[PDB]
Amino acid sequence: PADTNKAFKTEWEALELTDHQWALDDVEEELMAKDLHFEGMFKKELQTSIF
Amino acid sequence: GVKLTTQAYCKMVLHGAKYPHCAVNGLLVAEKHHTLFVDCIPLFHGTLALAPMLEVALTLIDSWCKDHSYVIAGYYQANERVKDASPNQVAEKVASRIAEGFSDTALIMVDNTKFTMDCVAPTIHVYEHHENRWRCRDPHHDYCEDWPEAQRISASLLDSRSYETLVDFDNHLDDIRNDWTNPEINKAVLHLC
Amino acid sequence: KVSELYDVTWEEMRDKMRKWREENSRNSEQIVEVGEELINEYASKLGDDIWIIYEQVMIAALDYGRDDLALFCLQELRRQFPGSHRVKRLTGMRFEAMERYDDAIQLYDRILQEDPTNTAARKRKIAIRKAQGKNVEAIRELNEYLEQFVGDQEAWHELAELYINEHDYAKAAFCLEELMMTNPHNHLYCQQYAEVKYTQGGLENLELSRKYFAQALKLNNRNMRALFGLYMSASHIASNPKASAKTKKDNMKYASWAASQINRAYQFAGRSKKETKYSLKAVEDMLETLQ
Amino acid sequence: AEHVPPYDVVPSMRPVVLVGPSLKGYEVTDMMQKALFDFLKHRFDGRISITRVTADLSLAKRSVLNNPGKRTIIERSSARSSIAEVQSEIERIFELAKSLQLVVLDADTINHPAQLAKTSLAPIIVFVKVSSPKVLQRLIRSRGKSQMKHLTVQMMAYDKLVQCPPESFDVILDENQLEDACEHLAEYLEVYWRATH
Amino acid sequence: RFKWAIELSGYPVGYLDKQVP
Repeated sequence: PADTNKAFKTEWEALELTDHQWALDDVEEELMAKDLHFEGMFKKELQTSIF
Repeated sequence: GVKLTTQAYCKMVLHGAKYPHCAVNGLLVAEKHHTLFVDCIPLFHGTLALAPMLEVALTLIDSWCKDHSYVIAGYYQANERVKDASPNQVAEKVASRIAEGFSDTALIMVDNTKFTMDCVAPTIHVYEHHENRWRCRDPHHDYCEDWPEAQRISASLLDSRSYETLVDFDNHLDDIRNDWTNPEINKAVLHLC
Repeated sequence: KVSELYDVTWEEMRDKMRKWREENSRNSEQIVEVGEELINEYASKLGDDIWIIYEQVMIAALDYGRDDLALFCLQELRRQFPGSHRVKRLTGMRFEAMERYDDAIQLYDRILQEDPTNTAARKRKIAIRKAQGKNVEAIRELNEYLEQFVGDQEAWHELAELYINEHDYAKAAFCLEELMMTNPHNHLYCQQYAEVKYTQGGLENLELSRKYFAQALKLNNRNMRALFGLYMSASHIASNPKASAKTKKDNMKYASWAASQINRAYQFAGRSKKETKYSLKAVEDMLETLQ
Repeated sequence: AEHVPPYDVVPSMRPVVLVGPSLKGYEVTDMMQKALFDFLKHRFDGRISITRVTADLSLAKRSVLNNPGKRTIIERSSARSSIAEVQSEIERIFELAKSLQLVVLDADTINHPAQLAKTSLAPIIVFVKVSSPKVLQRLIRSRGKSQMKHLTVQMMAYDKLVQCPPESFDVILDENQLEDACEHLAEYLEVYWRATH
Repeated sequence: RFKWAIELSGYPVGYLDKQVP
């Protein structure tokens, strides 16, 4: 950076106007809409050894 | 004494040897010397001080044992440090929880110093519940049904690199198709006598 | 191992070693088995790829209690690169693997004196502190290092694990929040944070645990731990005698949906492989824990 | 102590079982033993019997005495073992031997002599082996594209069977030509048949 | 929920506790 104090002041001013907006308020309702995607998960076979 | 059988000892040794760098724990069941154990179910490895998965595993194993007329009677743990063999808070809590449903439950601690390849000793410390604490009931006893056969079978299984097929409850949670009863180990110990 | 229980070319072995290097697997036995053969029988084939294999095989051999191969690899690496700093770190690790801590400490102090902005020496000193059981000193030194060098995720995760081992869950939750903030697309951190919040306290902690279990299950639909935790937390909150009716019915609905999904998942699992031992058992678990 | 009588209850004559060179049920071993079975059936037809057993027979002394320690884990050992069928198959072997006709056993479970030693059957062990592990690996690769996933277990079984002491086996069939091994087994079969007749 | 239930009970840069609505 050019000046540490200038960057500190810039970040202080930029951060002061930010407010929290939680993104998990209605996660449950979104989950409940449809069944889970259990398709294409039990294909192939359990690995036995290396290679 | 508690007189552990051969299958429980062999499965305990295999589970302890599968993850040398981690701390492992499981469960001991007995049929409904003093109290003869039948076999053991390995529960977890890694970080053990977390409640929910332990509770789920305890509930599932208790229901399965109730279906086949068993009872949870012992809890075995092995620490990470090679010079540490004393119980911690988690083991005491779990053993106290188990003790309320079955008397004279056992707290088994695996000793890392005597964890030799074939055998030097039973490398097991047995703790009994006295009043509100636990005491090391170790009169240099023989907590095995038959020490020579058990040690021979354990040594053969360890030499055969058969711990790569042992599966605990964590591997069952990672992929449902795994089995925590370990039929392969039972077949191997039945054939190899 | 080629023509020995397997039929693979040297390129396949190199790719397997690289893949084992990308994800931090610690299966020392297989790594040593492949690496010693790769070093011996295909040294000239690898133009410049043998040094990282040397380091990996040396570390694995140290983990496997086999020091001759470690000494051989260390000698080769020291001969190739004279005066390097990674080789000094490997030498210090070899020293401390034989319970000789004073020499490793003086070596790391010398390294730090030569270069003050080095990171690995401080981590190795913290590891030396941890190896002796001195937990509080290790925690303090790790806190100081994180104060100096922020933004290192391995140190944050290690500190979270150390705090978990000491039954101090608020600071572990704080560290897991710090980790989750940088990587919002990783479901494992959300799952572990939900587990910590479940283990920490009471009602609101359970609510946060349920929320983050739901978030983790939304990120990945294959996470069975998240589904089990969601069901358990919903059932626990529903039966709490200090909750309103609305929350009680919401948690009952959540638990019912979680149980249905668990049953469908176990039926799916039983369809492919025929064991029929848990599909008959998980139903009993769901029934006996109802309401 | 042992108090073992000399008159141990055994079939009229020792049954013959074929083991090796790998796990039974896999393609190479199945074909190798099928060829010998066809040769034995066709050449010595008339006084030779072939018997197939599906259930495990490795449990005949321990865990069969109603032992509390080991009779518990018999239903969840990944095998059709309810003791009763094992006893029925043992009685079947005894009654087939009582006919005084030479019989062989196609034990799909037996893949090692040491797991059929403490039993009271005391059978005849026929060992057919490949000279080199490399030859076996090349045969497995040439057989098809399906056994590639099961190559490691076959190699493990082969090398485990190699370490078995020769004294455990009764006869050895390590001749590359099919005719040589067939005649080598047939001579011993005829010698044994004449011994009891 | 019932029976099996275990209770475990017992300054990284920023660490505060209270209010701030």
